[PDB]
Amino acid sequence: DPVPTVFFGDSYTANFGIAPVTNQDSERGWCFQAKENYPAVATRSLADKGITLDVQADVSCGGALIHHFWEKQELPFGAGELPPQQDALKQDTQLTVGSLGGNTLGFNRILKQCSDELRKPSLLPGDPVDGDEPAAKCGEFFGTGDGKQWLDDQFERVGAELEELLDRIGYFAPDAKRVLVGYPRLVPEDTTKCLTAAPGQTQLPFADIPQDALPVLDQIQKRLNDAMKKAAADGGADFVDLYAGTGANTACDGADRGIGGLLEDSQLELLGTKIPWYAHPNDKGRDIQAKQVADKIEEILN
Repeated sequence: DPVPTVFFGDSYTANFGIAPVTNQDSERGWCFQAKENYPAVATRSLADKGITLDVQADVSCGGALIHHFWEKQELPFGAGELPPQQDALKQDTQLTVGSLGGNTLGFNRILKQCSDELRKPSLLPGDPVDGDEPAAKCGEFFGTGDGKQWLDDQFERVGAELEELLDRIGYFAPDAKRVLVGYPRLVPEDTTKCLTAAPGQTQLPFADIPQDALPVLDQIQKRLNDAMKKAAADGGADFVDLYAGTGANTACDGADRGIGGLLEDSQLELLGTKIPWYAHPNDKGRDIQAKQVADKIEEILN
């Protein structure tokens, strides 16, 4: 029995950094949606356990904010405007899975704030929150400064928009089981580990980000995780808590790492260049994602 499914989301579903990309040569090339993202791999796995997903659309795309679910996404450099992701839903859609949220909080703006290196031209969307405040001071800015209230404002828009995401799904695909996928843990409980470069790497997991800012960044990820859990519980959705189980598969777990480093090379080649991971899941991280999601779908379909 086919289970009509829609995959949606941001760079953590599109799996920015994994190549080859789908639609290489068309407008959606700028989505940086790998051919083998967690949705692709989860369908495979499930198929050989006998769960047959009839995938109707996989509209995840890098840089998607929560409201891109209901608004047009503008791709970089004039590629175009993509239709709202909600448009992929059908009345007969029975399963919807994706990760939306990090870009509404502006986890990218928090990384760029904490790093001068990230403040120079890159393929990571966003602007520092306080661009005059200095990179090196970022763990103060967010903990005691202006950043600290900025965060409570971002977190309030997040809570409101996730509820709205969940209600629009409910509205267009009334029979759909909703699966909100969480983000993998970026920084480990023991930050000392980030002080080493990963076997074979020359740059540190988080480049120039002050070591002191490292535990704040995790605090903020935890938070976003609790916001996503809540939103799902209150909205009738299921949640895949990737954060709780990637505690030893962070960006700082050397060779067991499931997050490529900030400046580490991804598999993405633009002219004759590798594009950095920018802290997105790597191959290992993508298999965890796949495994955990496939796990959860299986559970829910039984």
